[PDB]
Amino acid sequence: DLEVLFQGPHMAFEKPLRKLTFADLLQATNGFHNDSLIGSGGFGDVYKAILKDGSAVAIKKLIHVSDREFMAEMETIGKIKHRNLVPLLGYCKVGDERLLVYEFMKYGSLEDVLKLNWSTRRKIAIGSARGLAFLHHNCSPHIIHRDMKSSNVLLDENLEARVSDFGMARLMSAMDTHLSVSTLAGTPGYVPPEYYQSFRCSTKGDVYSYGVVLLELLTGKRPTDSPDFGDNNLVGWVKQHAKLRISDVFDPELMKEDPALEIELLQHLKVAVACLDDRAWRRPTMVQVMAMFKEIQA
Amino acid sequence: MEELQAAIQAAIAHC
Ligand SMILES: Nc1ncnc2c1ncn2[C@@H]1O[C@H](COP(=O)(O)OP(=O)(O)NP(=O)(O)O)[C@@H](O)[C@H]1O
Repeated sequence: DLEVLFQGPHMAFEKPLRKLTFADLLQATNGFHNDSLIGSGGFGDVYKAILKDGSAVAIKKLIHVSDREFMAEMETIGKIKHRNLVPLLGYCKVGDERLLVYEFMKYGSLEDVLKLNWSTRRKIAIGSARGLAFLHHNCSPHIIHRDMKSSNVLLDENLEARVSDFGMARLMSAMDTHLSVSTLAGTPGYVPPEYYQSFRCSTKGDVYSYGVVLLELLTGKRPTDSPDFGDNNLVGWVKQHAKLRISDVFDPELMKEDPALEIELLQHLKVAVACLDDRAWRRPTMVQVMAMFKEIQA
Repeated sequence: MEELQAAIQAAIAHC
């Protein structure tokens, strides 16, 4: 049957970003207090809070060097709504202060939460896939996220995926195949091969980073620095381990609930590897990844 | 690469 991929919120009727006063966020974080801290950060610290509306938010205090990550976020996630993208609700810009206020996502990031069975994990892979295809295939210019990872997948009340952290994000004209940057930005164990060779990002880069995050869901392990790995990231630990046995790489917890999903779990691993191809052009688009997951389920 | 993906399909077929 025929799917329509993107039928999320019409933007014209959507709540605009609320420009928030500093004093407001200062009071609600109880003084940007350490106990109100959720996120010790690359680009800022993240404070849990409740506004004067009663609405739960997560506030990102961005660190002022002597405002690119602010503007990266305003120009991309601040312009768009989708069920699988975190809702940026408002912002604050005073003097040299740049704050970003998000809807608070009840179960925090996926990494922290890794308390969820297989049906719940595939719901996370698919929903996280869908949100990355939004960025690639349904925005123009395309959005290249440039930092996909477990801690950048948040989880709501119903445990659906919500792609997060757009501080790295970049707009790329639909007419272009790549975009040229200045530095190598990434999170260790997530960085695609060709980014080490060139200062260029692409949507195909995001596809690589995506697959790693699929392994995390398959195997239940961190992407780097776990006891079994030895020398390599889990891209290496999955790639070599295979010939020995494939089904051993899977998270015990999934396998333990049922011997019947042994096969449903293998095919999802075929998708993840395809994303992890060393030649960008051979990788599925986030839209092909979605069809891959849907074929599997019939 | 080709090997790895082929290896995975071998496995799936078997099961
Ligand atoms: N809207 C939100 N709702 C709930 N939790 C959030 C929200 N935004 C951020 N977080 C939390 O903040 C953490 C991520 O902060 P952020 O800087 O945006 O990403 P990050 O990758 O973890 N940064 P870092 O790991 O230090 O390089 C996650 O573990 C979440 O617990």
